[PDB]
Amino acid sequence: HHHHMQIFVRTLTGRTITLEVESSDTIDNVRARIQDREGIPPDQQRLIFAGRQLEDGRTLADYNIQRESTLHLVLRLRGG
Amino acid sequence: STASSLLLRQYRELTDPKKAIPSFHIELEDDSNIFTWNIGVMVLNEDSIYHGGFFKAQMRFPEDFPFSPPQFRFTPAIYHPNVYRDGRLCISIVQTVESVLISIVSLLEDPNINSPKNVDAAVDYRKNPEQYKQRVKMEVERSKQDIPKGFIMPTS
Amino acid sequence: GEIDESLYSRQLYVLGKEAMLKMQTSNVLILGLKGLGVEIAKNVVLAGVKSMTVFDPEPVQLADLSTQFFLTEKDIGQKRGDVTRAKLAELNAYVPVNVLDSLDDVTQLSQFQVVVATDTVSLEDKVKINEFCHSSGIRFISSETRGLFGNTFVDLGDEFTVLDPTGEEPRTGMVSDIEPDGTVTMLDDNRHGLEDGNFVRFSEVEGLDKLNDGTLFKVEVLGPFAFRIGSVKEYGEYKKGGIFTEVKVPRKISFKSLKQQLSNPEFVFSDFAKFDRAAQLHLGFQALHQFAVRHNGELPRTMNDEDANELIKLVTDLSVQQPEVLGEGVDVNEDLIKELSYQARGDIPGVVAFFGGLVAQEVLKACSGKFTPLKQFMYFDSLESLPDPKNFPRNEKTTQPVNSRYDNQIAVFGLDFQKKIANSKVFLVGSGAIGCEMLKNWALLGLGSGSDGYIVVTDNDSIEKSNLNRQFLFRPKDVGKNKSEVAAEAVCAMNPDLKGKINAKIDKVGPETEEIFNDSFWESLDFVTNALDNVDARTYVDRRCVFYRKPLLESGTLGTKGNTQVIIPRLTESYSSSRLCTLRSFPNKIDHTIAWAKSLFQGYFTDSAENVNMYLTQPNFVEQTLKDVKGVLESISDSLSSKPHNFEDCIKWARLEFEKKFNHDIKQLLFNFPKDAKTSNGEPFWSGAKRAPTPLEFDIYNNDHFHFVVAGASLRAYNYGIKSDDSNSKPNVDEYKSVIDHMIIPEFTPNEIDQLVSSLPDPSTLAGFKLEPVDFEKDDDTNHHIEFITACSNCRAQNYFIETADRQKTKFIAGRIIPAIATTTSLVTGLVNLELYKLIDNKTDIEQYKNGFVNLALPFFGFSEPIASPKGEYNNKKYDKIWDRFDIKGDIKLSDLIEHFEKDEGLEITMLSYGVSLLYASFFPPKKLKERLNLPITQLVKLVTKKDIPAHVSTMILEICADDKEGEDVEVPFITIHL
Ligand SMILES: Nc1ncnc2c1ncn2[C@@H]1O[C@H](COP(=O)(O)O)[C@@H](O)[C@H]1O
Repeated sequence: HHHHMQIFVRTLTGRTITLEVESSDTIDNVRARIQDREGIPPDQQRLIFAGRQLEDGRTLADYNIQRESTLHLVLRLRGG
Repeated sequence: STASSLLLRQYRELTDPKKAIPSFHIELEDDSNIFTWNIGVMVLNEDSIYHGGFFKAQMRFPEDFPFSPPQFRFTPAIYHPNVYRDGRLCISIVQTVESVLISIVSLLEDPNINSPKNVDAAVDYRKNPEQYKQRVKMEVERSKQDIPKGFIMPTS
Repeated sequence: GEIDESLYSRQLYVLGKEAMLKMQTSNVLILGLKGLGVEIAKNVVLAGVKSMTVFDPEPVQLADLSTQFFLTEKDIGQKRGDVTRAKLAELNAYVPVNVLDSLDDVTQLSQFQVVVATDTVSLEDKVKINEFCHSSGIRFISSETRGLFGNTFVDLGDEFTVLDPTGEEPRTGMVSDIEPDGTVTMLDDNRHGLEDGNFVRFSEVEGLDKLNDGTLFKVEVLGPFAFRIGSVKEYGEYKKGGIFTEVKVPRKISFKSLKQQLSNPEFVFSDFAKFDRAAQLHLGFQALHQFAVRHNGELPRTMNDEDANELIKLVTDLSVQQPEVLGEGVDVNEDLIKELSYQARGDIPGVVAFFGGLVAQEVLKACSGKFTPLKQFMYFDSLESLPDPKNFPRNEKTTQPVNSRYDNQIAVFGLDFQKKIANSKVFLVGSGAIGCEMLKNWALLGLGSGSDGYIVVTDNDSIEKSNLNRQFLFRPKDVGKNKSEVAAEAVCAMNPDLKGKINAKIDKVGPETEEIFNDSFWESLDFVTNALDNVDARTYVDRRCVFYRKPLLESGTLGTKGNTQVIIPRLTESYSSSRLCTLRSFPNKIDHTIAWAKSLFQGYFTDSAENVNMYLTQPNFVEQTLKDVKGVLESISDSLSSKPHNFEDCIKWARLEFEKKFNHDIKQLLFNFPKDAKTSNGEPFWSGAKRAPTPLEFDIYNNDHFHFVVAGASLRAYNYGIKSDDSNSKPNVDEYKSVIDHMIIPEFTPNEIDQLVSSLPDPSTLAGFKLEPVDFEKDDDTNHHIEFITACSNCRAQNYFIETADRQKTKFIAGRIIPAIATTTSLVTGLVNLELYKLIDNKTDIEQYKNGFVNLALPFFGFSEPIASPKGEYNNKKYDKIWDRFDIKGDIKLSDLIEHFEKDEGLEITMLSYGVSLLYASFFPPKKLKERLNLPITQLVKLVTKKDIPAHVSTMILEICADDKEGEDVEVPFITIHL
């Protein structure tokens, strides 16, 4: 319930960025935070955690993302 | 070569039991070819329809890695809107194996129905959902024959 | 109006059909046949002009043999033009080469279209001739080379229109939004590629109805993903769709006479690092002619200071006459003019080959008008090629002539430096177009002619009659012989000094021939020069040069574009450290339908036969295939079910596949996703990169539908060994029509594996039955290979509303043919030899070397400093990521190898591989560890690969991953196991 926590995010080129966030932050809020730090347009990349595509409407606590977790960045359109 | 050297560093990072992702069981073909990987795809998500499955696949890296995208093929082929009848799946283009494999399990639960390859599975995903779930559940159970002996898989 | 597309195949893809037809109606006159003259004449004759005429009544001197490859010691005394015309006509039987005897009356220039004046024409005569050409509409082009310097002049008359500026394909792309202010927004993650000043037409714009009529709009680039065309409020409002195509508008450019340009020149810079030296050399080359007038046609003496100081005065006197050249407040740069006077008598092959190809391309633009011509002037120098005076000093004694053919080369570098060039041991990989130009320049340099040097050239290919256009060392008499062997004897006739010094081999460079090119071969060489055409071989030679720490001179051309790369050990990076799928399903360009048709051509006539040939010859194939299975079993079932008997059955199979691939599968796709289908978000399914297809109704009178059946039937008949009375050169429509009009075509209706494995007949049923798989050949025009891919691709193009392509355009995309013109090949080869001068001095200053990039279409010349090899570190120990490696002596054991790395290097070896074979891994189970930890490196490879290391192998390259003293992975060099 609103506990501070830092999480890691892996990019496509196996590079890890460290972010300081809270469980009361939406994925869209976090996705916009990775946008300004890496340079990727918002439409090109999404976020996957333990094989779960994070929707922009939910928050970090909605996906049971505790402290020192690792997010993953994947293209939005990648199907054959 | 800069291709075999790059493949080694990514093969050790995905098979070291300290950094290994529990969602994929990676082993080399004949334990000697670095450019041919036998990967076992597992969906650990409990709410997913593909839960409990072990879908065997094969990755073949070309000689011009990473300047050419590698091929990914399900053996055997699975029912998915983004998988050809040949079992193969298009890999797009600086990219790592970890990003590609994670991109694959993400497509398994959220298929890109707008750009379909199996038109049968695509029309079944949206128009006949009950039939698509039945084809996947039957596909997951037939996958249990492709388990080795002694392997345990947690949720973690 | 016919063009030999068998001889000019690679050249037609550069110049086009229309431009080559104008070239075949233009008579070219070249004045002066020194090294620069014969280099221009060779490339122009090879390019195929209507007629070639040369004029040079001067007697052949031994010093002229410095750059002219068509002169021998036996020709000394006779006229340069007469002895060269014979050897020039041999290059192209379609181009007659004549000799103009006396140019006393200038009215003889009226029968020519392009006049070329080389260095043998005085500046006073160049102006007299240009005044007659400019006032008569004749194109005038001049050029001269002074040592390591040179320039060129272009005057194409007072009226010249550039219809095509670049010769490239017009850039096109899809539009996602057109704002009312004109901001044309592209689709997601697509770059328009346009630049300011471009012009574009529009298509498929739903709402701006008057925007699609073909009116052109000026492009104002806002960013890499958008451009602006002005307010489009008059045309309506944007809804969806849109495809823009760049259109090249004509540009009528006006030229000034040579007299006008000497006073107010317009420069085109060959190197922006030396863009100030342009106006300096403009007065220097003029002063060289004033010096010749004041000295009875004499040039400034070699390394002479009295003449060099007089030239500086003439340049200063000219600066007062022409104050616009240098401009106000800029000094004369006496040091530059002094170097120009020192080399005024030099004849450098690298500079001649450079300007020879450059001016020749300007002659081609003069006859065809295909590219953008040179804007009135360009100057170029390669002063960085001069060796260090501390090792090879230059003065009036070292650079004096020695009564040899290299006198004009010694005049620049000195006698001691030319001896080292002759004592160099070089390796030329490939004897193609670049290799032929490479051996010619090395023959003029005398490279390898010394008692300590040699030349090794290897090429496993033979000479063909079609290659005689792009390979000028070969003649019709040599077709069928080996490329490297004939090119060896070709240069020995130009310079007999190389006789017995060229080792011509016919062996392919690769891992297959590591016994022939062993350690003793590579280590004895000084440097290696690449003359290859494919990337697979280039990377191997590059990885070999990195292993043995030898310099590599890399080059390559693509049409009018070309580049050079210098690779220095321990200093710069190598050539390896530099530089769809969905599109087949939803095509929007002709490239995607060809890739779809090319893959269909493989599964029809190549993969189906290999599966049947293996199902019949391997008994366990059914059980072996279980390790794609349904597609393979279906391929063998369809290949043995509809087995054709005569050629009439093959026509039926091709017509049925036409209905399946282009009518039924399209209706089945349109059944699941109609033209009005919508996605989850409510967006139209068929939008943007996706085009709603339409089913094809077969029409035998449609050229693409007809040839899909002819080629499809002829190729299937080749698989099943069926022959026909039809002519393989001309199919008859009425015969194919009576066969199809009597067929019953099934209508369309919308739609485990152990059953399939039981439907296959036994191999014993078909005893001796063999299918002949089709081996794809792009260069044969009678095997129906290109006929199928062209017809099949255009049919799918008709489905998705893509514009069809002809055979020549499809052969280009399918075969991945690299265009090659003779002008860029000679120019690029010259730049390689100018860097070769820097390899002889063993220069280590990275700024002295220069990587070149040329685009003769603009024309653009740019040079960049080579990139230094990236450095890394482990345990605070810096190393070179490209060149550094670990040297281990003896066939060490795996256990002692890890011990040597934890003690001497502090690295815990976690993995170890040998080529493409993984040998050791720290995460192996204790069973795999103890088994391999006690084996040496040679026995470790035998255990893993089941193959023995041959006795001719003396070294082994091992890739390793290791952790530092903190337990984290760190990049480390590779290992060389010295057996
Ligand atoms: N691996 C190789 N070994 C020997 N020669 C080669 C190799 N690859 C290409 N070549 C030669 O390189 C030449 C290609 O140059 P070009 O004719 O200009 O395309 C031909 O003579 C080929 O036979």
